[PDB]
Amino acid sequence: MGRVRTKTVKKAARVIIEKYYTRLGNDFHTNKRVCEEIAIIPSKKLRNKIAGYVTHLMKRIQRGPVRGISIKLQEEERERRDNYVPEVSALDQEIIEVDPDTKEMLKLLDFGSLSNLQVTQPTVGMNFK
Amino acid sequence: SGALDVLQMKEEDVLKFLAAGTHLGGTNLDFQMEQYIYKRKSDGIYIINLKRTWEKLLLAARAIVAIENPADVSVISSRNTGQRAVLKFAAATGATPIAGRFTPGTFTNQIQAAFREPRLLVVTDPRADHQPLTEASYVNLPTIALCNTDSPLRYVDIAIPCNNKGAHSVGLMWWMLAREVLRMRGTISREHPWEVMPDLYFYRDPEE
Amino acid sequence: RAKWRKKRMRRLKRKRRKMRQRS
Amino acid sequence: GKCRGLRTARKLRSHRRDHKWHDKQYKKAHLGTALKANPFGGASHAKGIVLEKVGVEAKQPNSAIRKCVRV
Amino acid sequence: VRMNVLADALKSINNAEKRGKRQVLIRPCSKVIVRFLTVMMKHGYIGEFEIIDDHRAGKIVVNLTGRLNKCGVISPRFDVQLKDLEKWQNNLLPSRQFGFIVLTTSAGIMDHEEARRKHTGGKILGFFF
Amino acid sequence: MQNDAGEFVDLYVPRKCSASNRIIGAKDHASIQMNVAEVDKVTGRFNGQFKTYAICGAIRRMGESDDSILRLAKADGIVSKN
Amino acid sequence: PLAKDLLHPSPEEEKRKHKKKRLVQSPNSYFMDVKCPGCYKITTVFSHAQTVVLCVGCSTVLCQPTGGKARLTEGCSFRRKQH
Amino acid sequence: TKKRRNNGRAKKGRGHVQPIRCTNCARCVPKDKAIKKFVIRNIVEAAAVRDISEASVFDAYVLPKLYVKLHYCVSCAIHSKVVRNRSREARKDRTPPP
Amino acid sequence: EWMPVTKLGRLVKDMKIKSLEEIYLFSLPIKESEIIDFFLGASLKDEVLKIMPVQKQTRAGQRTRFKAFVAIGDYNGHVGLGVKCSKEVATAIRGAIILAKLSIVPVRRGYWGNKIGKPHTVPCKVTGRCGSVLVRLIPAPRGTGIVSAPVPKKLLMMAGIDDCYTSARGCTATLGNFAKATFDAISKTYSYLTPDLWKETVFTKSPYQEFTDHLVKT
RNA sequence: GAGGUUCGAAGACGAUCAGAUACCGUCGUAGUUCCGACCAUAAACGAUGCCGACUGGCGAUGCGGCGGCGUUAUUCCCAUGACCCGCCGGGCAGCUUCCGGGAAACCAAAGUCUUUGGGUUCCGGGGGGAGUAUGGUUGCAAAGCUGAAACUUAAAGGAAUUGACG
Ligand SMILES: [Mg+2]
Ligand SMILES: [Mg+2]
Ligand SMILES: [Mg+2]
Ligand SMILES: [Mg+2]
Ligand SMILES: [Mg+2]
Ligand SMILES: [Mg+2]
Ligand SMILES: [Mg+2]
Ligand SMILES: [Mg+2]
Repeated sequence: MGRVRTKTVKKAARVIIEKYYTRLGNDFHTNKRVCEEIAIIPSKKLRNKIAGYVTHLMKRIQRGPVRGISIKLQEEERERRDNYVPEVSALDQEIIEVDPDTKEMLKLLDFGSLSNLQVTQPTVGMNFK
Repeated sequence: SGALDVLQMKEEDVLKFLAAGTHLGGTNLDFQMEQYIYKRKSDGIYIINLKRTWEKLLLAARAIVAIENPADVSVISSRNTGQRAVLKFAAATGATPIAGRFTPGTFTNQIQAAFREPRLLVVTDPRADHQPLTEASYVNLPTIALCNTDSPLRYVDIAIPCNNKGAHSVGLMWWMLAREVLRMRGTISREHPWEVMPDLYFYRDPEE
Repeated sequence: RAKWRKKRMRRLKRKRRKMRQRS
Repeated sequence: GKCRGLRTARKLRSHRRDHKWHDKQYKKAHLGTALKANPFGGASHAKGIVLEKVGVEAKQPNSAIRKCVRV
Repeated sequence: VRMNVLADALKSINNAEKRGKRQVLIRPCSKVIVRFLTVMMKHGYIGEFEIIDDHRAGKIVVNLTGRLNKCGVISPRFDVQLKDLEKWQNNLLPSRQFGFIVLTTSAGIMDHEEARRKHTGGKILGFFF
Repeated sequence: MQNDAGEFVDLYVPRKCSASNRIIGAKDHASIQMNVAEVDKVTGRFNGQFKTYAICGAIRRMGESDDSILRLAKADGIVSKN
Repeated sequence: PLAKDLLHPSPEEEKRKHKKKRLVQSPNSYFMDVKCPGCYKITTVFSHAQTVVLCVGCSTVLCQPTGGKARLTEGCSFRRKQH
Repeated sequence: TKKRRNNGRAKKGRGHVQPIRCTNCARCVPKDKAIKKFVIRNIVEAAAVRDISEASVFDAYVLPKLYVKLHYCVSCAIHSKVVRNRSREARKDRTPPP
Repeated sequence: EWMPVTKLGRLVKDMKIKSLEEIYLFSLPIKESEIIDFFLGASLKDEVLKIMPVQKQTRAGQRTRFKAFVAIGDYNGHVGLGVKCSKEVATAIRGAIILAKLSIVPVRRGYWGNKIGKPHTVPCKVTGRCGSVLVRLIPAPRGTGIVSAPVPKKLLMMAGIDDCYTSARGCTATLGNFAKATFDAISKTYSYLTPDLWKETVFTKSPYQEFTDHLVKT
């Protein structure tokens, strides 16, 4: 009403956190004068006003990670998730669910593979105008 | 590409294609793709000819390989199913990736952070990531695509006919391209299979 | 309007028929 | 469209004939009126007697008196 | 209705080569068609055409190449008196350096160059260039 | 463009689409020229040379290009008999 | 698109073309050499019949005519294959 | 400047087609033209539903519905906010979206 | 001094590409006016066509902003047209030259009929047309000079057409698309598909492809 | 000539308004209703002449045909018939696109046009004066059809742009 934040704050705030995630915390008056160290914020109002999102983005972070955000742990976290994999993603054990026509495609190929083929039901088609 | 002998279709390969369902097309059919289909079943699902599907796949290989400097091949995905994929062929070949937003004239603009005058696109869906194709009209950009049956072929050098719908299938193609592009020239025997699995290539939904 | 001047003249000419026909 | 045929030299001539009584610049020249109407009977100049001197008031945007002669 | 069977055909073989069509068939066929297409064959303006013999009229199937910019037809066959042949080939062809007014004289159907070597006039048909 | 003295005038000879034989613009920016590699014949491996291969804008914006790539490629022995 | 070998059109894609539109105009009709149960006699019925085809014998009636092909009566065979 | 390709009208393939006088201004309009709401309003409404369901001699009871085919001339359609007045791109989008 | 950001830019300043015919050949977008400044140093004399003041209307008076057209050419093959609108005349002009410079093309010139000497006119009768207006360029035997209105004469004289009779109509007053129609006239000389061409292209590498070693710079 | 259901020019009052011989009200004649003659015009409008050729998609639907893969039913099947899935001809239509058009709006056609002519019909040549005067003709008449000039006149107009006022 009185206070929604300006983009000098929203941008600087988000950019401190991108660069000092470890330095900050979920208090005000601590990270309040962290900002005095790591930046040259001229006015006390702004200096103080900036630790605004510095908190409102930690309260967000613990609950969840931002869809677009700057972070070191998250990037590190993402790499770990990517490495994990099934030994074969597409192996699908033995026996694929294959249409008779699909079997026909193989025959033109002339390849021979294991597989039972089932076709069933009326040709209903898709959708109900 | 038309693998007259050695770089033929094989059997271990085919089972992947069936397993992921890369041949199971969409219900509908953009005519440019009636070269690359054999039947529709009942229900109304079209069936891609894994033979043509591959020939084409090599055709893109021949063309990427052609590129002397491998890091001037843009590799796009805007839909998420490729997001992971593209990064991973890009890392395998040493090509250059764009996942998420095809950002404003990275092809046009001598001022934006990103421009790039890449010498070949590769794209997951022409349907979705359909700027870069169109910006590829203003630079002399050939263009590989991972088309479906339902996909327009405005501005494509070459269409690889696939599913490009279920993440599972997408990855495979981003594999096989990656695979062939390193088999051709690079650093694989032909005789032996990879260190690299598919599992690396086709995205994960929020799972753990 | 158009309709109400085509209807002006088709009243006015009818007065010149009447005026003329006297002589 | 146009008639275009090969024994159509008349339908053409006679077409391009009447579709000149819809030209303006010829219906001055070839009709009659002009010679009949212009005091200058088709003649470049003409002589006449000054019967009085009359000032004419110019058309609104330019105010002034023009100083002419009734001939 | 079908008045002039050239205009018919030539529209449809200009009007493919714009689209870059590889080859086209021409529905009505005729002698005059063949005889004027074989002229186009010599200066390169098309490739080999292969006339079907539906028992009635004829169909043709024209191998096109890229090379034909336009072919058209002068519809009434005016009688060209050899002195006019220039005045025509001025205002009906893009230059004096190529372009062919096919016409039909005493000694067969042929381009304007060949009527000039034999020194004959006759009736204009069309032009390709 | 020769003249009397076989003299090749004209400051360049343009490229020319492979698919339509239609001359490709000075400022036709939706042009292509796809380079496609061949192999050794036996193992695999791009070693050797090159199937260069051009296409105009119009054919691209029509939607064809890939129809018209294949047909050329399989004439040139790269692709074969699907 | 840009390459349809019109002169050598595959057999399927003439049968999905209106009779006169084909590469060569041929019909889409036929005669059938018809049995019927009583008599052994075979009549030479033309599919697209127009009239009612009566038996060379007498009593039975072979083909009610309809819009397109003729309606064969109840239990009687036919033979395309020729020409 | 043909505004609506269609002409706000929905004729095509005909000629004079039944006119119908509106349910408000009493103003005459074609059948293909004209906005055509069809209200299935409950009789009792939202409030009284439970007054009447108490006082009912009968048990449960579904209650009926009025099936009115409203049927406005465009004047009253716009004045009384049935349709509105859209952008050039929007004029086309003929779907009916709740 | 340069800082060529475009690769095509980089290749130009290190005596890498020899003649812009090597660019046009592959249909590459020039996007740095200085390129054409390498490659046609001197020559390339630049004539303003018109300074027409457009002006858009607003709550308080009218925004008035100028539109400069400039023609560019070297009386020898290459010509261009640049149209830049700006708040000020000198900005417009200066920054229209920058576009004209960019959008220069080569004009193919041919021959009256007798095939002798050097090329004095247009090969075919090309046409070019910009919104109503249209201009036809007819071939021309030597000595005839240019036979047109002022404006197409000032673009054709620049192209190094020596002779041409034209035929133009529409709203020829509207200078912009007097000049822009007869831009696309002289663009479409090199798009004219004649027997003289007609030989399958030998084909050549590409600047990006030959010199791909120097772009990944050493 | 028959008839008078409503509505309803004209027409009568009540209001509204500075006024309303208007709208908004209340009456109600001709007519709207029928049968018999005339009249011969619309924004009679897709503001797109008719025939004929050619050039892209993609969906739908009316009719007919053809083919198939369905089943609800319908019976032992059938024939059907009703749905489904295709193809084919010709119908009414839709969307979509840098064909190509198009001043523009837009247009599978307004596409094939300085790369000018498939056949043919009509018809416009700045705006008014004027669809007037006059002449002829048809009509019982309203009017219909044919249809000028002197004079005056510099723009009138069309498509899209910002404005700005509803
Ligand atoms: Mg008296
Ligand atoms: Mg009507
Ligand atoms: Mg009466
Ligand atoms: Mg009243
Ligand atoms: Mg009328
Ligand atoms: Mg028109
Ligand atoms: Mg014309
Ligand atoms: Mg006039």
